[PDB]
Amino acid sequence: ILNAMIVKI
Amino acid sequence: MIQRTPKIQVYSRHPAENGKSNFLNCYVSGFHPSDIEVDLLKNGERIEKVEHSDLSFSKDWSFYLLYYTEFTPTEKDEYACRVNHVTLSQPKIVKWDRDM
Amino acid sequence: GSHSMRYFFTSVSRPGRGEPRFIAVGYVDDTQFVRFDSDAASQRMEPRAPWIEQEGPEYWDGETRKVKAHSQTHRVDLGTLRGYYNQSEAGSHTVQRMYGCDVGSDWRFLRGYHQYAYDGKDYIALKEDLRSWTAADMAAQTTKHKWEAAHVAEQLRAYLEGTCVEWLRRYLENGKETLQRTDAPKTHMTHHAVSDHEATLRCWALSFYPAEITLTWQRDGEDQTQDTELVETRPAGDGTFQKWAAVVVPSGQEQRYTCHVQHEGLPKPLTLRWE
Ligand SMILES: [Mg+2]
Ligand SMILES: [Mg+2]
Repeated sequence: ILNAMIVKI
Repeated sequence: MIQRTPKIQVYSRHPAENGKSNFLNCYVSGFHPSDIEVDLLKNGERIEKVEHSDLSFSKDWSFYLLYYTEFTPTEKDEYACRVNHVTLSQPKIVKWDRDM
Repeated sequence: GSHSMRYFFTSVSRPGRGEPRFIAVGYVDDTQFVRFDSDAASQRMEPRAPWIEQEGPEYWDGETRKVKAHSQTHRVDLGTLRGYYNQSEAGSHTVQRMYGCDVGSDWRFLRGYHQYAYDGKDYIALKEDLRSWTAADMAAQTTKHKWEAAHVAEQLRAYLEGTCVEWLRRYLENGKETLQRTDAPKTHMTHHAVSDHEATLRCWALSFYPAEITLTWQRDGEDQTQDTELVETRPAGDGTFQKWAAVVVPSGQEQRYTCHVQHEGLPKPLTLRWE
């Protein structure tokens, strides 16, 4: 499964 | 910015035998940026029923795609893959070399 | 043996043509199992291997929500990076991201990774200790400082050491017939005259899995690189891979050359000779 947190640059 | 020219391979899924159904593959790899046009040709004419893989990339970030179509080779039919990309001054046509 | 799960994300801006392209694909080893394509009809995470199709609707609903969240972050990132490099709105630019985990033969965590690229070159990567970041240039040092001040690596490390490994083990079990397999290469060699003085020997490896393979040529036992032509390992389209390597040799000296095949499906490496 994908990671649930994806923080922006 | 970096540009990388595609490497093009044209080949069958299984060893080819006239009259036996098979798949014709055009594998385009090592290219950048991702915009690319790939057609499979039968006697110079584009084949409509062609599938392709989902865009992915290698460890050096270069892209690869597989285009493929179901076909039955014959003695006389000639196949090719036509690729256009920003690194190509003109579209590149690579014939299926049946004798390698 | 050891195994990996990897997700690959590609984001491409389309100036004057609306929303950026976004494509995500997931792999276990060399086997793809999911995809999302912004330009496809479903707007859902979709299965691409039989063993994932059995996951239930909560799985597909949650992965669709998360891959959309990935898409939204990448859409903002394109604008941010255009600013960082003071680029015009007129050109198309590319963001790529890859993250995932490796496990050893005991299926315990081995290493995790998270790499990010802009326009085809490294931008920022998570270090192997999973605690801080490597910036590729001065613009990326801005992101390094921001992500280190905000402790971004901590949640990612928890994912890579935990969630990633646990779900990889689940996939390896559920897809064991496909994933816990090795197909040894089927090998042969062809011969073709080039002139009345030279011939091409071509060493072939077909129908193998996984993709990792080594084909090498030797003359009289000494490694041969003079004239060796190697093609990229390529997919057959049925879940296996193909590769060849060729040498141009003087007519009548064919018997001095050997092709050597190494693959994890082979108990012993193979040696082929034109004879
Ligand atoms: Mg690779
Ligand atoms: Mg902290």
